[PDB]
Amino acid sequence: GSMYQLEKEPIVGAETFYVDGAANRETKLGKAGYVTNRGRQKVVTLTDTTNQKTELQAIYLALQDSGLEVNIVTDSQYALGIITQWIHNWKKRGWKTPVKNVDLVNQIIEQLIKKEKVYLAWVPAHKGIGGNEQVDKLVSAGIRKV
Ligand SMILES: CC(=O)Nc1ccc(S(=O)(=O)N2CCN(C(=O)c3cc(O)c(O)c(O)c3)CC2)cc1
Ligand SMILES: [Mn+2]
Ligand SMILES: [Mn+2]
Ligand SMILES: [Zn+2]
Repeated sequence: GSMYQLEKEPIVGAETFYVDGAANRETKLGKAGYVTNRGRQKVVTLTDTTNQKTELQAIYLALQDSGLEVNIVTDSQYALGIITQWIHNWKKRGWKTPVKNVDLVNQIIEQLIKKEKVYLAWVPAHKGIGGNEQVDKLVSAGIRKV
């Protein structure tokens, strides 16, 4: 019962977007973006933003620049949770919409329901040479020390 059933496993064959965002509390400066396993990449700079906002902004960018079937890998538990919860709880009784970032999550759900299939997965932030590590370096540049 939702406006969409998110996939339970990654969509085989589909481009994978490793999304990430980072923000500085003291300046409200931040960056959001993605790298994909087909060579794509994009990073945007943001103002008046938060860390949880930039993570949502990266997911929005991934949905805007992807095809009808997309795999999205985030290290943001909040981003995954608030999107999955919004999907799972609709047109039902005891649903109070989130307070903060309500406009951003709304625009994300807008893009989401326009897709064939979407797989959204959480991974812990980690070190290495994988997708989450590359996009982290791109969005942390000038925002936070690595
Ligand atoms: C309330 C509760 O109990 N837990 C809870 C609540 C919110 C979150 S969080 O919103 O996901 N938050 C976790 C700490 N951060 C990173 O560690 C991080 C690491 C990165 O490498 C990175 O690229 C990145 O964008 C962020 C920022 C994001 C996590 C757990
Ligand atoms: Mn992240
Ligand atoms: Mn990171
Ligand atoms: Zn400003």
